[PDB]
Amino acid sequence: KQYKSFGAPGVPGSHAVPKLGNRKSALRGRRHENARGRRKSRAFKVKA
Amino acid sequence: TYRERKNKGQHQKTRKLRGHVSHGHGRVGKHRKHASGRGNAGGQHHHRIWMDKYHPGYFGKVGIRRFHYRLNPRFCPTTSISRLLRLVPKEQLEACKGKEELPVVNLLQHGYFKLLGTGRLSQGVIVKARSFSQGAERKIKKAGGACILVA
Amino acid sequence: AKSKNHTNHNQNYKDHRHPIRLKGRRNQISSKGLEQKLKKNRKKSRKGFLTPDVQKEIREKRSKKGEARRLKSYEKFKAKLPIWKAKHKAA
Amino acid sequence: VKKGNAPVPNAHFHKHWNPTGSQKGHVRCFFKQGPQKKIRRARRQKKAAAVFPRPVKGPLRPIVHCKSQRFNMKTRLGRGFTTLELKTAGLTDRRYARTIGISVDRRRRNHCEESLALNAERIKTYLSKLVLFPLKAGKKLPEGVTEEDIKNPVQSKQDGFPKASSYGKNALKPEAPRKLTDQEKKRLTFQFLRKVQRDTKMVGKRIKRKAKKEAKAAK
RNA sequence: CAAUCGUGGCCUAACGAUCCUUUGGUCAAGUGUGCGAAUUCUGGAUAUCGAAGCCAGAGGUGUCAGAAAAAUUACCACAGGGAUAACU
RNA sequence: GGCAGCCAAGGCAGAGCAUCGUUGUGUAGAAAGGGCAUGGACAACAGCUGAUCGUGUUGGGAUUGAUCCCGGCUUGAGGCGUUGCCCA
RNA sequence: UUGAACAAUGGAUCCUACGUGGACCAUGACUGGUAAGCAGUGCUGGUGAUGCGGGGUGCUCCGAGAGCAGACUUACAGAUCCCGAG
RNA sequence: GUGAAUGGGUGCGGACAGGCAUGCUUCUUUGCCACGACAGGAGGCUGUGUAACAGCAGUUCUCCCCGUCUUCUGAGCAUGUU
RNA sequence: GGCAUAGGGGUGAAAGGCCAAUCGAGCCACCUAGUAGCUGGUUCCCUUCGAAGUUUCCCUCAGGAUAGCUGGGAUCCAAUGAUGCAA
RNA sequence: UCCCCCAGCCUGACCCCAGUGAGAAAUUGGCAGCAGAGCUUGGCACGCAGUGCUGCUCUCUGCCCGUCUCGAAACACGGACCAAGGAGUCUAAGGAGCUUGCCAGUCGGAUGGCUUCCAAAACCUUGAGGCGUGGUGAAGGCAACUAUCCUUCCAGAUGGGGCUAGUCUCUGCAUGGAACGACCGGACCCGAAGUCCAGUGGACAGGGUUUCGAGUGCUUGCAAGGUCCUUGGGACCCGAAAGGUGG
RNA sequence: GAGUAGAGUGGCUUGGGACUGCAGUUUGAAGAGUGACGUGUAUCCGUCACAAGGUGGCAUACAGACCUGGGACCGAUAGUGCACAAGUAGAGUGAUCGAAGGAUGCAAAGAACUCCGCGAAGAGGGUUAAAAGUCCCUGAAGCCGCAACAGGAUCGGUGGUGUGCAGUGCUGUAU
RNA sequence: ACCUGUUGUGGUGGAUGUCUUGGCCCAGGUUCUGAGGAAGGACACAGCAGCCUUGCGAUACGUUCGGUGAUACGCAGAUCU
Repeated sequence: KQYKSFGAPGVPGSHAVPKLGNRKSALRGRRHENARGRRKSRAFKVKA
Repeated sequence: TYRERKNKGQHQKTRKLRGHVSHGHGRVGKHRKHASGRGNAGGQHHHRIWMDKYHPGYFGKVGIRRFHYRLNPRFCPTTSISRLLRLVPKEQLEACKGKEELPVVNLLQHGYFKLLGTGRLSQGVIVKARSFSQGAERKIKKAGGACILVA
Repeated sequence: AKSKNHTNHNQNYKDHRHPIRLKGRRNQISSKGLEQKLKKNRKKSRKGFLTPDVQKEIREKRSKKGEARRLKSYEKFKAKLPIWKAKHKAA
Repeated sequence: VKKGNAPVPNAHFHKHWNPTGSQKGHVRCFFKQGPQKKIRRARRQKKAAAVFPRPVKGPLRPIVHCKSQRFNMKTRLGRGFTTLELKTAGLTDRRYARTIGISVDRRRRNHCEESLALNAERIKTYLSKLVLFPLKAGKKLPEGVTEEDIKNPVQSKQDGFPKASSYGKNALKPEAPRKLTDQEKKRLTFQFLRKVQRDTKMVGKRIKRKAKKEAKAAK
């Protein structure tokens, strides 16, 4: 679970799990860190 | 050994910095309180790069918001077909191998509501649960057993 | 007040502290970006690939094809060889 | 803010939680836990000695299934028996039930026969394990009481019955291996689930369809 | 004719984030000359009621990686600064 | 780093022992490199102390150094120290 | 002729805590300016962070780089005396 | 219209090089049948060793020719061999 | 002499004067250890490694975040001389 | 530039004869069989050798520290003297290493059982539950193929069997890269053919894509401690001019 | 259970979002029902409860003050501002501010008597294990007096270096 | 003589060491005031007493009574076995 987070999520190509301390959203649509830079709807999405 | 002989110190680096004037924080750029903001200050102005690079999906709003989100009616621990035959006393697994009878697996007894269909099944068993995937149903039906919807 | 903004002074030194290398030089490069017809054709080719044993017996059959001619002509030449050697003696 | 990759702080300590010179603080330290454990134990045994020849808890509580879909199968104790369970057990006077040590709850009803039967047989094993002392010490003496049950009144620590959870932890016990039934062979459980879920979604559509059908029937 | 060429301007400038609003789409309807093919408003349903959602545009931040913004102090003050003027 | 030719030594496997080789500047900064030192808890020293503790003062010795040990004198206990570890 | 030379205790894979983000000096490589111990740049090296020998003295020149000592020898540069060396 | 010095990119091989045979493909090609059918002759030939080429070994041999049957597209990816 | 007018308030033939040596908002206690990208200080020894004043974005230009340089922990491998003779 | 005749210079290897020679190493705490670098002289009390300390003298030197700064001896700041105090701390959450225990589990000191002070300790598994075992979609929701075993490829740690100081096959961990004819969820396109039924006509199903996921491909987990840190807190220590409430 | 619940509107409050709760004002029910069912509305159905009256012990909080038990706490510049005649002395018209300050000895045995002096002292002589002398456990540094010894113009300095000369220790020491 | 130094000694000074009828902290219990006069504030009150006292009120460092059982004390002074 550390190796999965290694790197930066906001770097295109790096599919790093964002570091979420203790915050596990219940609504997976209204999740933490999923809007601006995670959907091209919000002006850009981090590249794959 | 010799390394084990050194069960020493409680604040090693702080007590080691005694005698050095800047205390490990530099002479040019002092250690001054809040030189960049308090908390997540500046996420869009002077920590814009940091927020973009380490937390992309920050700064937005997405999805249907659900007032009074009940989670007990959504609670549904899942298991898999690979973890079924572990839940049968292998005396039954042995006395039912080629014969027609199939042992009964009650997932609610162990705390699983849905059954997911990953993992192969060796012999048909009867699985009582609250939900099944169509993959789990397909694998159980082909192995010979049956899925049962149970309250 | 008024600063001295831009400079490229110590930059080669910092840049050459550690060797300037390409990170992945032996690593393969992704197929993403490769032309779609070539990617589809690689997929379908590999799908159609025969197995090594079938290929071995195919190559064996191909070798055996022209064998009755080859063995016959070779044994004829091998029979005519000692006459050639005894003629080469007389030199 | 970190010069790294650590998550977004989300610290939640902005409102004078700290007992400093200017503030009283919002801190409660539970240093009494150790002493209060012993104090609770001591007052519990003082309760026992006070209401001595009776259960230390004292009222028989019913067994009810925990509430939601998540805890359906888990059983636990209730607040009191329903008057239907009392009438089925043989008690028609709630106040007398209470005085002999059965707890009543008129708010509760039986939404099913299983709870009724379970708590009825619970009350019936009670009232048989029960030794009533007679009033005024020498008048009438009930059945079963043998004149030395009164000489030897023993205060049990837990109420004879098994654990409360041991009533769902018995319904959650599968059967022996069995043969399949031909309906269990033909039935498609996933198709059934998807069907009964599409049912609640196609309601107004399954009215507009009928309306169109009958309009075309007219025409 | 075709090979081709063409998803703007021969090429190098000619422009814009979250949140919000708006429109289009989704949905819903319609077609379907018989079948389907579906986002939500949570106790169960209905309603071209309304609202929400997702997707694509648009309404603008020119200080153009994007606060919502007038002066004066010779009545003045503070933290500093020889990173910076007035005297040598 | 005992299954060693013998003694002497070493004998705590991130230790120690033997041989050889390399290299020694340093602000900010660092060391899961190594130590000196202070208050107290848990333990060990059958530790020291009215045949004079501790403090202090003056000489001496040890140490790269932090610092350590001792003699003299003051002083006289309403005592002190060494080792491991833990809490500051 | 293992198909150029020389060198090479090295290549790959990562994680992670900091300081720094005022610079300055030197050179036909220069730009603004009459010029400046001015302002702004380029390559490289230095100063900052660096002591030591010489330049009388000097943060930047010339030599050379710094554990504690002994012997020899030199660099830059020096030998009227101050001051070692005609 | 020329054009240095100083510079910049790339390459300089395995003992993974290089060569050879074969396979697959919906991609490409007119280029398939075909992983098919048929097939003659000449030959001190070929290799190691040598400027004396002597000598020594014979491996589905060398050449017409990687032939003919209208005559057999490439590319990419693999299977073997050396 | 008595009494009245109190702090954003009083009073003033007006000087922003005067309201207990205090006034362009008295003093007193508390919030309050207010905040400070700014100034000053930051306590033992040895050994070893060892920089930057440059990039981008910022109501940014005395500050930050971001690369770069700087330390440490490593992982997969690689590489790593030394028998006087006689027995 | 090559060849011939006559000759010639320097030099290598070998054959023959004479002369000549036999090569390196050998104390390094000592004993082991050899091998083996030390020895002599003069002087010194019951003074000599060495070594510190204080003061003074002589040779060579020797600017005043801390700090900010490109630059401090600075005519830049603090500094008259001494003593005692004096500044990176604790806490919630978290990050990345390291240690320890257990393992598809782990932890469970909310609470419950016990037993003059110690003991508010220690011990116990009554324990919900936390984290993990599944992810994906806004949502409606759905949910990781594979019947002897085994995803593929390149590099690669071990190991096996032959073989040979040439050297062939099998195994293929970890890690990195690529792939997937794989699969789960979402988004497209052509369709919805086909099978089926807990039958209100509903459930899936097929073939294609420059598709996305913080996806799976033999679950890399939990807890405690420790180190360096982060953010909220007085927050390393001191420091405003200010703002407010009541007098 | 009526100016109530609710509604328009305004304002505070809340995570409560076409408004969680509260409050003003206008309005103001049903009771042949009402309220809540976390998206405003209309239409159907269902579940739960019965507001606008009241009592009500338990588990709970407890930095004060009193009664207790403890402590890896501080140890007189620390710990409360106060270890003590401390909210005292003192300051301010006042609201208020607010210190410094512990230790003789085992026992007062608290210094008899003598000389000198006006006297305090001083010189003797005593108590005592000791003056430990009501300044009283110890008594550091800084600073000062005195005596002895060594020097004394010069940043030609403090300090360093290598000797020397005086004074002064220490260690070893053959026959 | 003055200065500088080094010792010895004597002063000034109150650091150190050791302790403590004090604080601080945690746990438990109680919270028990008042118009029948509280909390606070004055003025009084002792043979020699100014201060202090969670002493006391013209009955004034104390009155009745109980428990104890020969002191109290800085001086004296009569009560007390």
